[PDB]
Amino acid sequence: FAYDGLKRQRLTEPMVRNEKGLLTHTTWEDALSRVAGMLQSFQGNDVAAIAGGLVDAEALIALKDLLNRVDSDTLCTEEVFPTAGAGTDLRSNYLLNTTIAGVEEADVVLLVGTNPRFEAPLFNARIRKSWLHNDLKVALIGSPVD
Amino acid sequence: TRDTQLITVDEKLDITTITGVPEEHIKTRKARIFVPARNNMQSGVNNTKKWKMEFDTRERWENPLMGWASTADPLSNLVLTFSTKEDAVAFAEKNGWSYDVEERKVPKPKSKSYGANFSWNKRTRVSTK
Amino acid sequence: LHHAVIPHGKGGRSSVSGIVATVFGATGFLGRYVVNHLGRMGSQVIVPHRCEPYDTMHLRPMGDLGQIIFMDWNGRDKDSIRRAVEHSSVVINLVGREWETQNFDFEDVFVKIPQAIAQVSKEAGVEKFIHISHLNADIKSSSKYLRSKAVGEKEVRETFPEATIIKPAEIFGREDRFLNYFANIRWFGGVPLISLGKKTVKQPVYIVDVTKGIINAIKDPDARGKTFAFVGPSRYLLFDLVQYVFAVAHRPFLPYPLPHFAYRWIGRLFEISPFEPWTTRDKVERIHTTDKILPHLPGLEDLGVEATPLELKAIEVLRRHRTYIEDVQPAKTIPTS
Amino acid sequence: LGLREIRIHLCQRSPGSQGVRDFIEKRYVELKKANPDLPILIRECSDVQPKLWARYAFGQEKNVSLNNFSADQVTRALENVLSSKA
Amino acid sequence: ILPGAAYTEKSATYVNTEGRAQQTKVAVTPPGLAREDWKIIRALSEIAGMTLPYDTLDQVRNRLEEVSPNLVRYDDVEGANYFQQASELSKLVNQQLLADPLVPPQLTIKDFYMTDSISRASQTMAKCVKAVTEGAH
Amino acid sequence: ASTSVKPIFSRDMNEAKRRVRELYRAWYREVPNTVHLFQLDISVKQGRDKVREMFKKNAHITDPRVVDLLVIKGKMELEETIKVWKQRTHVMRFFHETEAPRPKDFLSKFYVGHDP
Amino acid sequence: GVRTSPTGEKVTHTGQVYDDGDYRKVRFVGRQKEVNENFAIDLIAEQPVSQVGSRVISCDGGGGALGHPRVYINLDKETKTGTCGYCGLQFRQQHH
Amino acid sequence: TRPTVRPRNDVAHKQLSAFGEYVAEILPKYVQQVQVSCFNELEICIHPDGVIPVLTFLRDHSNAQFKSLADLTAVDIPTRQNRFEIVYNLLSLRFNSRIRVKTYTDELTPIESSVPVYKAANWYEREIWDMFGVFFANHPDLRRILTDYGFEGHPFRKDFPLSGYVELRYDDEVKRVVAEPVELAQEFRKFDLNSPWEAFPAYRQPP
Ligand SMILES: NC(=O)C1=CN([C@@H]2O[C@H](COP(=O)(O)OP(=O)(O)OC[C@H]3O[C@@H](n4cnc5c(N)ncnc54)[C@H](OP(=O)(O)O)[C@@H]3O)[C@@H](O)[C@H]2O)C=CC1
Ligand SMILES: [Zn+2]
Repeated sequence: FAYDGLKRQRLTEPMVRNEKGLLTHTTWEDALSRVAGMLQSFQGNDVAAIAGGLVDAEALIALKDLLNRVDSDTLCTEEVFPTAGAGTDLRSNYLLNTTIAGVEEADVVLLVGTNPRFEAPLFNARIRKSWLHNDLKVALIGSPVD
Repeated sequence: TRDTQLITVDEKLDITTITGVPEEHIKTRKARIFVPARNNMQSGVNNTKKWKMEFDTRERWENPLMGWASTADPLSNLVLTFSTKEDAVAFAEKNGWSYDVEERKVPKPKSKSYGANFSWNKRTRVSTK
Repeated sequence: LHHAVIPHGKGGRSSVSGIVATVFGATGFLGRYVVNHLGRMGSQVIVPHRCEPYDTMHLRPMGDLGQIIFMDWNGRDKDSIRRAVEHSSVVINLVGREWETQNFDFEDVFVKIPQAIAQVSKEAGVEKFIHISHLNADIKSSSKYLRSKAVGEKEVRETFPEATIIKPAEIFGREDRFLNYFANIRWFGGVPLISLGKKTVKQPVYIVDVTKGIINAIKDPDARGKTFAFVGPSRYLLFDLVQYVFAVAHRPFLPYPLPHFAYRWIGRLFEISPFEPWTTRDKVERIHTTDKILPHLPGLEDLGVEATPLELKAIEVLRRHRTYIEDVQPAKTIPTS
Repeated sequence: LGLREIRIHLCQRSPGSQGVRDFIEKRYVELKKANPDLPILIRECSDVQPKLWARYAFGQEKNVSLNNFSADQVTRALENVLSSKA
Repeated sequence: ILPGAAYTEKSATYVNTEGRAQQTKVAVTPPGLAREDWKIIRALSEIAGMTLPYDTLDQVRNRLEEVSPNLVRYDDVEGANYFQQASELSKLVNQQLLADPLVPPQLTIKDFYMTDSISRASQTMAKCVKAVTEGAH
Repeated sequence: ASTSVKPIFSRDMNEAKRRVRELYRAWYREVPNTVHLFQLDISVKQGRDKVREMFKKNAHITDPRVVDLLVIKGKMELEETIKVWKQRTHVMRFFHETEAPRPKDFLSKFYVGHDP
Repeated sequence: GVRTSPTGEKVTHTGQVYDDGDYRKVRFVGRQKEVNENFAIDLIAEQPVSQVGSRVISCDGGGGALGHPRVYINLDKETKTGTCGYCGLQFRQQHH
Repeated sequence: TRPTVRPRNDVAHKQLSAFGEYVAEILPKYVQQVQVSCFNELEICIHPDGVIPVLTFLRDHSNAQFKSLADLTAVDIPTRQNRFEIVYNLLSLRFNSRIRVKTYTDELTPIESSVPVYKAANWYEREIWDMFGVFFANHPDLRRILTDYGFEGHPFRKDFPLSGYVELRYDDEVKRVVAEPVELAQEFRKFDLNSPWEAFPAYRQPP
């Protein structure tokens, strides 16, 4: 039902700050020239990027390649994941390794610091399915959510 | 067998030059080869039997006079039907279309037991009918 | 950009160019080409017209449904001007006449009307204004046409400072009054020429080149507030040009000299006609005006238009004037600057 | 001008990646100790030819094929990357 | 501000919590002057004199394969190993847990409906928050 | 096998190439008459360059049967022109005179729309 | 009913009206904007509620086969009328 | 019988079946399949090499005498290796009977012209060439018949778009009719009409 948010508050034109400090519509030519001018004058740690929660892989790699060409490595995401130890060197460190369908084969589940009902509702439905049909035992460390 | 004298041709079959399609709608198009998903609003499965080929969606804009949906894409409505995935791929190759194939998604067999509704010691016992 | 003027489509008849253009003088030679180019790409074109609706019928097929709108207007009524411009983003002034009538003289068409359009367009909030002047506009010219052009050009620049002023040379094309003018001199045995067609150098420009230049000016943010000169690639002697014109039309060419005084009476003699004169004193003075060289002004190449050689398009214009091997003999061109 | 990132691609089962798999199991932990702040992205994918990617300053990248390498060849291939810039 | 496209308006790759790569398909083109997001960056790189080496969607996906090959294996889950190696590096630096108890950011249904820009702009999601808070009335 | 097929006219590319060159000669000699007969505003050079451009775009074919059909179609096109079944509009449709030049670089396409 | 926008253009019963900067209103210059002035929403609201003496009532829109498909309307709720989904007529149970 | 149900004619069904076997026994070199429909129409499916021999036998044989070529057309079925099905519908005035002869071809395989057998076939084969792009060998005058001169493509192929690729208008600048890529003020609206429930069990196909 959230698809109706796609019809509201949409960004439809490039915008730059005018002399009064207000965002005003402009052309793609003009907006990119302003951005390109700044990017050509900064290098290294002077340039950084943050990627939000809805960005696609094609956009992520393109931005990383662009910032790498000014020798910047500050490509960040809003969502934290600890970098101590292996960090992101090993995929197994940050994946759901059992897989969603593997929940139906488990015989005990320990949930830690998560409300899967709201963070991943379809994943929580898979747990309930196994709780119902496989008599799965579920334990929770955290707040006692329903 | 035949009285007609055949020839040997090892070329890959390609008919792009003799189909009359403009260059734009051969090389810049992406064909999608898939078995349509069941419309979740209904239980009938009869529309999931055949393979389909469709093309990448392109711009539609509002007609200034009436607000109708205009298009400049001649392939916007073209949908082809195929018996097998291999037939669909063969058709796309000889026409020079780049394509992606999506494997068919058959529902997995389920274990259904009415008696389970009334289990003595399991959670499948229903609280209502 | 308001959501209705964002461009959509692929530049064809059913696309949305985002241009909303009021084209004054759309019913004439240059106007038909301008409207056609706006219509091709899916622009909204407002066509104020003074003439009969029957005289605007050739414009109707040039746009998709609803894309050509026709309004009545009067050059002396500023309210009719306001109704036609108040929704437009660009106003193009192609109003002009090669002769004077009882109701309108050269001051009216080239000074008062262009100033009225410019002033109303500025008050209406129109963003772009394109005004067609003349390459040889000059207040010292013997041609009253060219003197009014100079005065009108100055007033438009004062009224609408961000206006784009285009100053073309004599324009040739199917419906031109240039190559067709010379071809129709043959319709009388005499072929007069001030001096012998010497001392007059011409640099004519192709109609489509002017049209593309105007269209590219609408789309070019740089072009605002500038004055352009649209000229062809090759300069010619008036005698060579007319000789070439007759050669392409397969006509017998009989030159004979004349001074202005004997060339002004023939001009006066046909000025008596209650319609478009075949010729007039002013037309002769303009034809025998050497085309100015104005290297301080940008031209067609600054707008990304390649000037079309006259030799590549003369047949297109003059084929209808033929009586019924294509040696042609290209006319001699003055050495380039 | 120095090294910025290391990526190791390999298959989970193919014999052509056996040496790369051995290197990870035996030597990756020690490699990561010595290079605490160097990204060493290990990315497994079935049926790929193993490769070593090195990204240097300003987006320049080198790749070295590791197909059929031993664990020791992989070690030397990584040593050259760590030592020689580009 | 550079207007990009939403997930309904582009063919883009997303990797889910299992590591399975999947791609959206264009349902409608982006509104107004908005553009596909990787094309904005590719266009920016050309203006800046740092042109990226891909001009089509297939080319930028070939680039994805050079960084992480699993990103173009659509609808496939690629297993990841080396838990022991990860656990060895994890024990090298000992960090102390904080005392504060684990509290999820979402405790009740009212916190479910609005969690991103699309849902925060949804008028339907706003009615849902009102219903669970105020009531049916 | 499945590569043993029925020919159209040519049993191999060398036979097919002969027909191509014969068709090209026929078109080459027709252009001057076409420009005169249809009273076109293009030069004979422009017409012959257009003929060469049409032949070049199919230079990569290696299947004799495909080449046979290209020649068969090319000959039908020639017959339409020689017999004056075409009108001047049909002949001028090879030159796309009213179509504006669509941009080809990445940036120019990026500015105008969404198509690759 | 028919109201007007600040620019002077009439608002249709569907709420349509070109805003101030919309060039498309040029199509109405020297001509007119066709608007139907019998707003069905206002007309149906003028109709009185029928009081009936049963829990369920049926409506076919009047005129038999010249109306709409016959539907049956439940009137158990006393906090609202029963409305016909086809023609918008309203019914209310008297007493109960 | 049932007032709303079409009555069956079992005598004609048996007669057509027996004649179908008769044809298959006489021309085994070419006949691949013979079938009779529930509404009593006989179809002979043949190898494309058999066009002239089979049609000649059906026209001239004393027990056939199919003198009239009622219709000749093609059907495009993209899922088949030989996508084009060529259908000959013949009529016998002597025996007051009809028969359908079918064969196949692909985009590059010529079919033999049947003009020697039926002079009616001349224009029918030009139409098949024009609309489907099937070439007919030794046709006296094979060229487009229905499409515009210089038209590109074969519009009855299932993968040719309904509205084509180009459209026409008069252009005042060049003073002639010109062709340009097709743009539609209103796009044709594709409807998905098929029910997801099977309608005809008798025609069900193996999974
Ligand atoms: N053609 C050339 O060689 C050159 C032309 N120019 C300028 O270009 C512009 C147009 O050229 P061209 O198109 O050849 O001129 P045309 O005479 O071909 O068309 C003139 C236009 O002006 C309109 N017009 C004339 N007088 C009046 C008036 N009194 N009130 C209202 N409308 C009027 C006419 O409308 P109606 O049809 O109602 O009379 C017509 O649409 C003119 O300004 C001309 O000076 C500049 C340099 C050279
Ligand atoms: Zn009712």
